[PDB]
Amino acid sequence: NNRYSFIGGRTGQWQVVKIRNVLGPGLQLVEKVNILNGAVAEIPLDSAWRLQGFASNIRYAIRTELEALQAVQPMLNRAEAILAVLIPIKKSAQWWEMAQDERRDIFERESHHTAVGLEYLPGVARRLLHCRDLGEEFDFLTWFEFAPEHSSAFNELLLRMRASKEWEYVEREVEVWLKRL
Amino acid sequence: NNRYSFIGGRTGQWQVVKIRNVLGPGLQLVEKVNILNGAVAEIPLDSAWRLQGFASNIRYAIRTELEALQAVQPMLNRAEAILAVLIPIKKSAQWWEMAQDERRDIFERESHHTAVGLEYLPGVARRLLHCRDLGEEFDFLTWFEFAPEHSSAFNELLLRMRASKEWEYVEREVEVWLKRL
Ligand code: HEM
Ligand code: HEM
Ligand SMILES: [Cl-]
Ligand SMILES: [Cl-]
Repeated sequence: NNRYSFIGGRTGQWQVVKIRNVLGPGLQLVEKVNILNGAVAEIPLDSAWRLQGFASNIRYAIRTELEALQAVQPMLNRAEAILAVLIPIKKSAQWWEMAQDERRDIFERESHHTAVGLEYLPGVARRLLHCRDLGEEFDFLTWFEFAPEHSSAFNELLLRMRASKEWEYVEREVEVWLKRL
Repeated sequence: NNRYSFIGGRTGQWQVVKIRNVLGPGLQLVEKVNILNGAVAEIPLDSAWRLQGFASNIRYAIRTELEALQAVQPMLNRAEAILAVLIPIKKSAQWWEMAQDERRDIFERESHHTAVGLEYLPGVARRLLHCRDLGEEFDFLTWFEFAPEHSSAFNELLLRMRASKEWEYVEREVEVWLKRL
């Protein structure tokens, strides 16, 4: 199954440490996030919100970037990676109507997304889910996990991404910080 | 709603003229195709199959290409566009694991998909839907409609595309030919 669901409420494998409502309407604070590998139609009881998305193909990265990533990126579920952060993102209509060279140019040529992210590996593990195509309120679910040593660096990465040209198209962002139970 | 459904069976706005099972397991012949702008979970009565897909953002076209397309491409549902073809396509795992530069290059640099397709406009109208990300048996549903004067041309276009480098990655294909009721 390529589909993943995230349920904020009273049960799950993860404890909510905090939520930061960076841009746009926020998400309700909950005790726990429950993560599931499947679609969930039936909104669980005592649950405040459901996010979902799917794992998909590469949209921007070129072969050499892929090779560079594969050489250093960590797997998910390292025993040390007890902190995680879920970050939903929505981009503007003006971004989606742009052609594929335009978007590519803003993503790497101008914003150096891949080159910047590479500096935070192997400390940081990541997964990217897509959800615009499902009718969701957000366009993406981003997932990051790392050992506590790396929390500082991760915060530094967030402030850099948000200073890029790419982030000018971002109209909605929440940080859900988590601790593995 | 970005989601479109196509049910083969005994009702619909389109009459099946023929089905050609070009490559891989085919689709059951039926009398009609019903086309709905939403999901359909409830497998309709006396229906052989259901295909679905969503409209999405541009994946390969650059700005200059988009501009050429917009100069000439016809709208859907022109009075004279009484013939239609629905063509589901699946591409190989080996296609999907390639990077974004690699697929772009096979699609345009080697195959000239857009340049070739542009020679058949404005006779031919088209819609493109994606469905690998939904877990369908096909990766894409393609939709073409035109007046009968353009049938022979459309047939020439199919044979050109299928000789392309792109089409070496196609592992499943069906043409469903239709007539508007
Ligand atoms: C930690 C190191 C990071 C690396 C190595 C990295 C790498 C990448 C790469 C290579 C892609 C492109 C995937 C593709 O071609 O389909 C991507 C996409 C994305 N990344 Fe990152 N990333 C990192 C961190 C982050 C962070 C912190 C955020 C947001 C807070 C983020 C948000 C995104 C988004 C939203 C996309 C999808 C872009 C789109 O389709 O418009 N990434 N990331
Ligand atoms: C009639 C003129 C045609 C034009 C102008 C045309 C144009 C295009 C364009 C510009 C794209 C890229 C969309 C994007 O960047 O997201 C595309 C994708 C596609 N076209 Fe065509 N097309 C034509 C005919 C056909 C035909 C006859 C077929 C199949 C029999 C076909 C199959 C496809 C498929 C499968 C894709 C998606 C490729 C992918 O995302 O991997 N096209 N078409
Ligand atoms: Cl990823
Ligand atoms: Cl289209």
